[PDB]
Amino acid sequence: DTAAAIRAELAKMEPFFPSGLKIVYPYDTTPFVKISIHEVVKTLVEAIIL
Amino acid sequence: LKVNQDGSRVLLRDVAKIELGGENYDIIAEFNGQPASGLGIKLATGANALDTAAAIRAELAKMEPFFPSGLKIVYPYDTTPFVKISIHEVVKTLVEAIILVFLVMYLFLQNFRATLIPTIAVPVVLLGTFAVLAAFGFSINTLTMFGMVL
Amino acid sequence: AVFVPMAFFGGSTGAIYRQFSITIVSAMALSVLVALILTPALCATMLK
Amino acid sequence: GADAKTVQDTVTQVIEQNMNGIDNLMYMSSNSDSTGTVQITLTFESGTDADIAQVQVQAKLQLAMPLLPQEVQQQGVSVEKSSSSFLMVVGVINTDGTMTQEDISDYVAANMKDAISRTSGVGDVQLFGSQYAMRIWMNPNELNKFQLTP
Amino acid sequence: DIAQVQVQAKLQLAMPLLPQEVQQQGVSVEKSSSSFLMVVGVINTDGTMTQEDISDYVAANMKDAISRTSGVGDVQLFGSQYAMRIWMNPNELNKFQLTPVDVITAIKAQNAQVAAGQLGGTPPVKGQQLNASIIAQTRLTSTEEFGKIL
Amino acid sequence: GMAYLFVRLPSSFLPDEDQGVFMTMVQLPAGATQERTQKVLNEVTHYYLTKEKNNVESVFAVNGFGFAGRGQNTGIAFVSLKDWADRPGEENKVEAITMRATRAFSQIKDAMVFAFNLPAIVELGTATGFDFELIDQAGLGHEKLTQARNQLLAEAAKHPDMLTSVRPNGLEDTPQFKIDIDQEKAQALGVSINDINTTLGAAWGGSYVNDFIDRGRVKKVYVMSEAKYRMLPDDIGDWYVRAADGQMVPFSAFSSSRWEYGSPRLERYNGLPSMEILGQAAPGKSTGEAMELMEQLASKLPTGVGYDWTGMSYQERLSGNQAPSLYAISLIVVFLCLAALYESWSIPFSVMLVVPLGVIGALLAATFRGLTNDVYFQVGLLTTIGLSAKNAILIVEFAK
Amino acid sequence: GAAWGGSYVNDFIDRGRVKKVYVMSEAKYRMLPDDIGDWYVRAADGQMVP
Ligand SMILES: CCOc1ccc2ccccc2c1C(=O)N[C@@H]1C(=O)N2[C@@H]1SC(C)(C)[C@@H]2C(=O)[O-]
Ligand SMILES: CCOc1ccc2ccccc2c1C(=O)N[C@@H]1C(=O)N2[C@@H]1SC(C)(C)[C@@H]2C(=O)[O-]
Repeated sequence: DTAAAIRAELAKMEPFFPSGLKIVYPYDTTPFVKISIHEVVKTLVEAIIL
Repeated sequence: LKVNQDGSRVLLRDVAKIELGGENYDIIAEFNGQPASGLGIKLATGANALDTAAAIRAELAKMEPFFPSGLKIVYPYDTTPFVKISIHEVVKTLVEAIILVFLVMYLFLQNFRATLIPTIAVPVVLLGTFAVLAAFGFSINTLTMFGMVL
Repeated sequence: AVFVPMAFFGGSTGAIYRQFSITIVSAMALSVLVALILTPALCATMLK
Repeated sequence: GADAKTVQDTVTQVIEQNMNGIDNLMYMSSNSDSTGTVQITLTFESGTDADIAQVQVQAKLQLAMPLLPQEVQQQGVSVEKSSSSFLMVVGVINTDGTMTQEDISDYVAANMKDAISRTSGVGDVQLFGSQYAMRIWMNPNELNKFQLTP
Repeated sequence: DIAQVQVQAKLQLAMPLLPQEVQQQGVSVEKSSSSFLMVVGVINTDGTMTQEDISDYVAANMKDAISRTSGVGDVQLFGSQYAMRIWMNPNELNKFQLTPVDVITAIKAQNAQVAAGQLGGTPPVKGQQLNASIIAQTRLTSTEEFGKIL
Repeated sequence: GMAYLFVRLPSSFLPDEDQGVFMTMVQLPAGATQERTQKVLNEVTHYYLTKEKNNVESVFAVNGFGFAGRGQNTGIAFVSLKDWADRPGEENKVEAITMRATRAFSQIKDAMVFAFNLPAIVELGTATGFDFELIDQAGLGHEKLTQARNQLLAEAAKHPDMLTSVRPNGLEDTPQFKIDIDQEKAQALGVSINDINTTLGAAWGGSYVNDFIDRGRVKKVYVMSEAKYRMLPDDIGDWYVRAADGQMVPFSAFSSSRWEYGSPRLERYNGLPSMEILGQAAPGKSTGEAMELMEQLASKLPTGVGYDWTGMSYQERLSGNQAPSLYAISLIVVFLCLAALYESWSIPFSVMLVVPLGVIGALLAATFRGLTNDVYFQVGLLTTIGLSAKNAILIVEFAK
Repeated sequence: GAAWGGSYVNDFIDRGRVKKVYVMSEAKYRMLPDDIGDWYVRAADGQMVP
């Protein structure tokens, strides 16, 4: 939720950049929690079908 | 400040006027075109409003006796009496809702005892509501007292 | 179910629709407690 | 004494870069007048405990205090709970033994002002006048007479 | 929340017995969690700039906003914010007979904002028409103006 | 008819009540003094005293402190009206009193005097009203932010459009007396730059020196100057700074006199410079429409100019987005609870269209009289759903 | 202290945002131990001293 509001401020900053300035994303914790929800609720559906 | 050659003394009053006046002359009030000051107390963001204003008169009351000749307190802009009117014209409306209901219960049913069971029913529920709002967190606001009438 | 979900408040209007139900909602369950207890009793004990 | 853009980057901006690491925050506004008075308003989420929220804001101002003018340090720096609006506004006048709109303002600030702001959790008190102070009025012509400066 | 306050309400008492260099520098009491999560890189592709021009823009636009938002513990800038940097040549100092002490005095005199008063002051004479704020010394802006310090 | 008496019925938050107390503020133009604003504060006090004896008990004027901020131009009088019993009619009520008061201050006056209601509530929640703010995101100055704000206010007033009302919060822009002290001229004659800065600073602006004692209580000591030696620009040269060579030196020797243009109120939003724009919604449009038709004007402005909505308003309103969600779940659970005690797929629907029976009548009394869909009316609807379900459940319970 | 380690002097303004001013020295006059003697401190008798 803290990392979601890191993109809140960052998003309003993007349009007022000079020529060339671009954002890039190394070391990120965000997508690991999206995989922990999509491979557990998917396992939830695989437990019901079986 | 100085001691000029011939033994003459330059004092601070000799070079400058010295009067005991205010630290800030940017603002000056006038109660009905009369020289006055004041104390504009503002709330503390979550305070109890009228309970804070009751203790404003607590300190003020002990200050009154030790005033000089002429000094007297006056009360403009006041929030206190508006809450006293919101209690006296809602609990008065509470009594007007019971008396009017008493006439409706008597017209349909001529029994005096029949116009008495509902008369004791609703006051008991009104008091029980005060006990729930006290146990949870709420107070006797302008809103929750309007909820008693509705 | 009409009052309590209306009292799920959002924003600076926090204690407006909130206190607008829970206040009167306690009065509903105290009047159902006054209609399941008490009113049954007073009617049987003393009427005609 | 400082003008608008003097206080805008010597007091105001210094605090703004050091107004970080605070739990709960929607936005931050600011003002800077030509009279020499700055006032920031760090608004929090709805009903965020004003007790702990006040501490975090004034435990950060402290780190930026050493990089301000020495004039502003000795002056009144204050972090108080706000509620834009007054409630009790107690006027003070004289009838019999007449005094000015300055003698009255000193007595209010030297007897009943310190007691009122401390009692029953008051946010912030605004004195409508000024407390007394040893005021001096340096004449520039008399300074040149004995060869002196402020 | 409360644990952070007690630690920084004790550091404050020991602050006066530290070097004056450390007081004006960044003293900070922040909540820690040894490990990063979001590490937003910033580069250039088209209009190329250095690894210093980019670090200034990050610290002068998006750093103050990030640390304040949604309760961040502490932000670590991977670079540095810009600053009027000077590189004293020791051979050129000896040419005109000077020291680093005389250079520091020249910047703490010309590069400094002063709080002047105002025409038609706080206690004016009855009948003044105008009232404006006086401006005196202004803090230097560009690299050219620092080069012309006498 | 239930739908038609709802959309056309306007949306408020809370009715502005008679609180036995109101107030009015003052604002003088660029570079006014304490004496000029006192003339305006007297004429306002006379309208409430001699021309309104029956309705006003007292007044509490103030010279140089409005609710905008501070300065010698501003002001505020705090009216305390007489009790409710002695004020019988609607003429002697806050609405009518502040109506003809504002007319009197716009007719026989040459300044900006007004008079507003005592809303209760807070400063927010005006209903059909917004609060915009114009941010400088890039590295522009104050002079560049001023031109961007004048293009935003002008564009709103030049192509309306179920029109509008837009004015700034307080950036009237007044002159400032700059004094350029030439550094090389000063050191030649032998005067320290330190001594000159506290000669100008202490004399005109004042200076905190030391704490003394007066009648027991510790107070402050201030040093400044007699009023007559610091009014006009010509009194700068009267001050003589001392040099190292034991002789006086006038201020006119090294200094240089010239006027400029600054601002008496520099506002900043979130670490960057900014300027508040206080505009409201139209008489036709209402909030959601007005804000999105101010957003595309902000995008048409020059480079390095963004925006952000500051700053009471809002996050999610009441008759807007919230109400649909509140009434939505209210139907979902009402249907479920008319089944735990009934058991069917017909009984719940009978109670679920007694809703529009009580609602058509509620919207009839509010739309006919001069009331509106605010807080007190909105919850009056849900009481009607509890009394329409109650009565209809008696019709369904005994009949089944 | 100011030459080798640097020194915080005063705050200035750059493009709106208030930043810091630092005074130190060109890199080549503070690398090795032999560059200590290049710095000349001023005495009260108006002459330099290594
Ligand atoms: C589930 C029953 O949640 C309730 C019920 C009654 C309440 C009566 C009073 C105050 C809260 C509540 C809450 C409650 O916990 N909700 C909230 C909570 O957290 N807060 C609110 S109100 C608030 C603005 C004071 C504060 C905040 O946002 O910081
Ligand atoms: C109080 C609402 O003042 C309003 C409100 C809305 C308006 C819509 C259109 C045209 C004018 C106004 C004014 C208007 O004419 N006011 C003028 C002004 O200047 N100020 C005012 S209000 C103020 C106190 C914020 C400020 C100040 O004195 O610093």
